[PDB]
Amino acid sequence: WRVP
Amino acid sequence: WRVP
Amino acid sequence: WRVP
Amino acid sequence: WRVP
Amino acid sequence: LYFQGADSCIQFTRHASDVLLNLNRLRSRDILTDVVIVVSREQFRAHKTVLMACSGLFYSIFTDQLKCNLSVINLDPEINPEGFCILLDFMYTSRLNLREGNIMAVMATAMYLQMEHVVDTCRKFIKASE
Amino acid sequence: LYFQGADSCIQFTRHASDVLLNLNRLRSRDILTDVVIVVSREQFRAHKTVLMACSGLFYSIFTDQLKCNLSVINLDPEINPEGFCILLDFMYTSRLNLREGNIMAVMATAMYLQMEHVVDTCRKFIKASE
Repeated sequence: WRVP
Repeated sequence: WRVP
Repeated sequence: WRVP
Repeated sequence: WRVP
Repeated sequence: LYFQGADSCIQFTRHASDVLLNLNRLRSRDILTDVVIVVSREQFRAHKTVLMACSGLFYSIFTDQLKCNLSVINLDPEINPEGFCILLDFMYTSRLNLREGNIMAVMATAMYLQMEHVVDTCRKFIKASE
Repeated sequence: LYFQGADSCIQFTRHASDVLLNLNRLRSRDILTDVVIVVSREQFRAHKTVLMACSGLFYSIFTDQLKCNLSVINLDPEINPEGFCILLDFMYTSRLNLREGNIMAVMATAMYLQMEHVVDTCRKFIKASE
């Protein structure tokens, strides 16, 4: 996952 | 909780 | 010790 | 630094 | 501040709580935080080691060879973000903000996180207040 | 296991010490350790956050923009490795193994590490035992  |  |  |  | 333990060592009464207080201060200042936990729209920054020291789920995640290096973990989107926030604050403080309006969400989140002592406490408040 | 705090929160008596116990267990198993501290020939694996939570020196080192990402820190080679080992175990346990034959090394190492409460304790044992 990534964070926007 | 205990780390095993 | 205290973290500032 | 490194460790040997 | 210190006492003669049952073993030979001198033991410091406030040391463990001062460590935790300092860890929470590092969290507030975003110092050395190494993971973001995402619960639906909400992001929570933390230290992996603290999470592993309080939660069986986080212990398992961060000892998994694939997942241990991830800097973002997405939890079940049906976890209540407020329940998670309460449990995270508990991890870093020893204080559990348990109220009529959050107890069920807190208990459900604690089950998911494998914090069985908090689940057991929530059960006991539900029973004793019935 | 828990009590009504002076604030509204329920507070868990053993939580901070259980966290510390679990952190020390992660250290024993070399789980998520992220730094090696070198004192002359001796290597000590640890968690940066625990070191920063107990030592003013380690707080400064790991908040320095250049040094914060280093995975190895070399201390002054004149630091007594046993003194450091004792203080590290203290950080992860609350127990200080203070003895006639190590007190001076422990005090000197605590000064270097900026653990003023341990320095003050060592002074008090030196004075009270004179």
